[PDB]
Amino acid sequence: EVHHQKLVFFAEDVGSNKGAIIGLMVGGVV
Amino acid sequence: EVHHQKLVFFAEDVGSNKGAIIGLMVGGVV
Amino acid sequence: EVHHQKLVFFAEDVGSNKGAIIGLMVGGVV
Amino acid sequence: EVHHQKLVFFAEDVGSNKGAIIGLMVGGVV
Amino acid sequence: EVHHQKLVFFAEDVGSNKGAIIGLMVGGVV
Amino acid sequence: EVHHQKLVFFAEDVGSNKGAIIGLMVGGVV
Amino acid sequence: EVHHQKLVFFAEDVGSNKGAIIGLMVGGVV
Amino acid sequence: EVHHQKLVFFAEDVGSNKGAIIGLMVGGVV
Amino acid sequence: EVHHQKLVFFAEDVGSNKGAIIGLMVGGVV
Amino acid sequence: EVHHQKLVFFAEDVGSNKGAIIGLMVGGVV
Amino acid sequence: EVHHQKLVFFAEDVGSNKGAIIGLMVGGVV
Amino acid sequence: EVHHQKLVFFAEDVGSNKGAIIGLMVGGVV
Amino acid sequence: EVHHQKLVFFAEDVGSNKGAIIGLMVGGVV
Amino acid sequence: EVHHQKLVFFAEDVGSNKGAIIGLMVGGVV
Amino acid sequence: EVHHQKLVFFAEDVGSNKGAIIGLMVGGVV
Amino acid sequence: EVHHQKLVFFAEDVGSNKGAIIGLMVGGVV
Repeated sequence: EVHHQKLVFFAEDVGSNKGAIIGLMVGGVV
Repeated sequence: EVHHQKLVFFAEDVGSNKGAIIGLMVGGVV
Repeated sequence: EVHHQKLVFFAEDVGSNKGAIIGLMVGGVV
Repeated sequence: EVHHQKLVFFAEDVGSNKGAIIGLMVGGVV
Repeated sequence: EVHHQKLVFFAEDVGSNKGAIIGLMVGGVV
Repeated sequence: EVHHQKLVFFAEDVGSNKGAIIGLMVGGVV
Repeated sequence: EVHHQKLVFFAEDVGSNKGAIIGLMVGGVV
Repeated sequence: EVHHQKLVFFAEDVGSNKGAIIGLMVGGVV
Repeated sequence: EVHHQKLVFFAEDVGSNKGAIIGLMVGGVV
Repeated sequence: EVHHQKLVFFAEDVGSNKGAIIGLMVGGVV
Repeated sequence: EVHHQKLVFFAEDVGSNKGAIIGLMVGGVV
Repeated sequence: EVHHQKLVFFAEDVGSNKGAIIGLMVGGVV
Repeated sequence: EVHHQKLVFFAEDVGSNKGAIIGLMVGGVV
Repeated sequence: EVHHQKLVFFAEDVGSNKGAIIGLMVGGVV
Repeated sequence: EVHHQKLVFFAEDVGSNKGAIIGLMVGGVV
Repeated sequence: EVHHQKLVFFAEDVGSNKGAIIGLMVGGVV
C-alpha cells in the first residue's frame, strides 16, 4: 500500500515587544 | 509498502524587543 | 519497503534585543 | 527496508544585544 | 536493510553584545 | 545492512563583546 | 555491516573581548 | 564490519583579548 | 489571580506480544 | 498570582515479548 | 507570585524480552 | 517570584533479555 | 527571586542478558 | 536571589551477561 | 545570590561477564 | 556569589570477567 501524509501549518505575527508565551505542539504517530 | 510523511511548519514573527517564551514541541513516533 | 519521513521547521525571529527564553524540543522515536 | 529520515530546522535570530536563554534539544531514538 | 538518517540544524544568531546563555543538546541513540 | 547517519549543526554567534556562557552537548550512542 | 557516521559541528564566535565561559562536550559511545 | 566514523568540530574564534575559560571535551569510546 | 489545572489520563493495556507503535503526547502552554 | 498546574499520566501495559515502539512526548511552555 | 508546576508520568511495562524501541521526550521551557 | 517546578518520571521495565533500544531525553530551559 | 527545580527520573531494568543500547540525555539550560 | 536545582537519575541494570553499549550524557549549562 | 546545584546519578551494573562498551559523559558549564 | 555545586556519580560494578571498555568523561568548567 501507499500512504501520503502532509502536515503543513503557517503562523506569522508581528510581536514588536514580547511575543508572550507561545507553544507549537506537533505530533505524528504511524 | 510506501510511506511518505512530510511535516512542515512556518513560524515567522517580526519581533523587535524580547521574544518572551517560545516552545516548539515536535513528537514523531513511527 | 520504502519509508520517507521529512520534518522541516522554519523559525524566524527579528527581536533585536533580549531573545528571552526560546526552547526547541525535537523527539523522534522509530 | 529502505528507511529515509531527514530533519531540518531553521532558526534565525536578530538579537543585536543579549540572546538571553535559548535551548535546542534533539532526541533521536532508532 | 538500508537506513539513511540526516539531522540538519541551522542556528544563526546576531548578538553583537553578550550571547548570554545558550544550550544545545543533541542526543542520538541507534 | 547499511547505516548512514550524519549530524550537521550550524551555530553562528556574533557576540563581539562577552560571549558569556554557551554549552553544546552531543551524545551519540551506537 | 556498513556503518557510516559523520558528526559535523560549526561554531562561529565573534567574542572580541572576553569569551567568559564556553563549553563544548561531545560524547560518542560505539 | 566496516566502521567509518568521523567527528569534525569547527571552532572559529575572533577573540582579540582575554579568551577566558573554554572547555572542549571530546569523548569517543569505541 | 488563582488558576488550578490538572491533566490526568489513564492508559492501561495488555500487549502480551508487540505493543505496536503508540505515542503519548501532551502539551501545556500558560 | 497563584498558579497550580499538575500533569499526571498513567501508562501501564502488561507486556511479555517485544514492547515494540513507544514514544512519550511531554511539552510544557510557561 | 507563586508558581507550582508538577509533572509525573508512570510508565510500567512487563515485557520480559526485548523492549525494542522506547523513547521518552520531556521538554520544559519556562 | 516563587517558582516551584518538579518533574518525576517512572520507568519500570522487566525485559530479562535484551533491553534493546531505549532513549530518555530531558530538556529543561529556564 | 526563589527558583526550585527538581528532576527525578526512575529507570529500573531487569535485563539479565544483554542490556543492548540505552541512551540517557539530560540537558539543562539555566 | 536563591536558585535550587537538583537532578537525580536512578538507572538500575541487571545485565549479568554483556552490558553491551550504554550511554549517559549530562549537559548542564548555567 | 545563592546558587545550589546538585547532580546525583545512580548507575547499577550487573555485567558479570563482559561489560562491553559503556560510556558516561558529564558536561557542566557555569 | 554563593556557589554550591556538587556532582556525584554512583557506579555499581559487578563485573567478574572482562570489564572490556568503559569511558568516564567528567568535564566541569566554571
